[PDB]
Amino acid sequence: KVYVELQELVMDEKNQELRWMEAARWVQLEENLGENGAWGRPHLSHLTFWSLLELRRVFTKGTVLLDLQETSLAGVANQLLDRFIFEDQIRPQDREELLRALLLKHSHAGELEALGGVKPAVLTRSGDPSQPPQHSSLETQLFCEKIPPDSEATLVLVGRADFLEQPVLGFVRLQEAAELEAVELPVPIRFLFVLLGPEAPHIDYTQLGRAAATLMSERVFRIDAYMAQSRGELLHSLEGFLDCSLVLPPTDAPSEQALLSLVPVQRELLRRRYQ
Amino acid sequence: VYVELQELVMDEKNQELRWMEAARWVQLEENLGENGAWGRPHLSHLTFWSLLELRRVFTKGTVLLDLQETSLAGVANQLLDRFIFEDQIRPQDREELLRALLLKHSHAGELEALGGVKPAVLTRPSQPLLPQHSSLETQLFCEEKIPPDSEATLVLVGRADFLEQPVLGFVRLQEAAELEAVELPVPIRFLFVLLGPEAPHIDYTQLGRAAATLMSERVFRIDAYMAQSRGELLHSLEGFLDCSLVLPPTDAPSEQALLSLVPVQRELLRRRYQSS
Repeated sequence: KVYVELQELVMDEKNQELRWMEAARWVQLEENLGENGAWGRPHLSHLTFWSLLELRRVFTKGTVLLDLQETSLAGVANQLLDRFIFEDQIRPQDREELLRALLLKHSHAGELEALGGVKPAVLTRSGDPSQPPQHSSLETQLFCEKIPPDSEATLVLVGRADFLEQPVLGFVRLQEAAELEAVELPVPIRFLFVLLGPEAPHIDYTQLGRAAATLMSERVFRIDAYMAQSRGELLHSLEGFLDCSLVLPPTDAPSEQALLSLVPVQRELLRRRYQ
Repeated sequence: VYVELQELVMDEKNQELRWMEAARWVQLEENLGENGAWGRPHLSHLTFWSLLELRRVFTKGTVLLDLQETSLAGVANQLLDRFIFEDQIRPQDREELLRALLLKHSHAGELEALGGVKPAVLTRPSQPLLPQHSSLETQLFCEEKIPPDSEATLVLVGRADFLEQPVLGFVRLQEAAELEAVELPVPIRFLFVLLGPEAPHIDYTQLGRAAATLMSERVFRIDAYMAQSRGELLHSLEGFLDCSLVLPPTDAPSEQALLSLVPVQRELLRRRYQSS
């Protein structure tokens, strides 16, 4: 009952340009964008164990900007990068190339079949492509091959950069919701998630993005994200989300049975609601 | 195979600390009801925190492979010595931990001959100062024959407030051996020992359940027979985690929604079967 959009830092095949490309979206359910521009089928958001483990880790020393007075992505990006520098998340020498990347064009599904299309990219110099973990995403293989007014949006940006010493998370709640060039839907953006980092074990940045987006699509954390006045309160809410997360280990069982075994366990997990 | 989870508890009649059966695995999980019947068999679901903590303690776990012992007393002495060797516990902690590991091991049949059993902590007994209880599995599911071998895994979980950190001990015996801990005439091959103090996000019962569920999973069991280092056990655990599905809290639980996850569950299981 809100809108979340995940975009990934990529290179197209026609022009070899770096750009942000829509990869998945959330309203009631999750939809994933197929290789050639078509939306896969809606599905419940399942998460990998590693993505929640890493999300919690980067959130713990996350850079948070609450009630930020900006109305442009450029304004937000300048503020976020300054706060990243202030908290020793990135080095001042990294600022100009990250700013460049954050101000790259944001493309969408409609533009994908008019591109080559899109391939995974990594930042190295300024700002040229590299791609040095799972060539086709699980959601893409399996699912490819409702929004009223206000109705505010969450934009999740995920990008790889090898010159960064560590993966960083920026979380932004804008003072006033604002339409940005980044999102095509005329839906004002309230939240921004920025996840940047180098290649590392058990860090799939697409899945890290899916976890952040799924988190913002869940009603109780989203509410807490509106009320939060510190990083500490965001983390406490993330811990409640995890408190009420259920893990299904690999089990040799009838698939529809196994998944339906999760209902009375889950139903008991959710009260007094999550937390 | 057979996996049995036992918890360190105190009874109400004699007030002695003892090990009490809490759950068992024969491909599926059964949990021991308040007194003193087994609940219905069910697929093992796990809490996120229990796996996060299991991985953490396994990563620096104390491992004894092809351990030439055939008694619980023998294993416990070797394990505690190796716990100390790896700075997991302090030598001053050794004697009360040894005392506890050799306490009586009770089973389903004797539980109603006690007053009632509550979780206990080793000191120097006290009750958990942090807010835990009462297990989800007992509430939901509480309201045994395999030949030839069929070797058993015994999982022991205990709280001790003087330990500075939670520890995991993993033991594979050289030769399968009938002991004293487990009631079923089934030879024990593997031992899991999980000991530690109270900590946020550590439910030791759930940690025990995660260890047992992992031992009930066929690919890890194979890797556990072949492993020649901790590293090989960990590689199997990471694969187990790679193929785990996490179901987050949803405001609108829908069974139609869960069935969208069917090819995910199956594909995750497919990936697990392709690994070594």
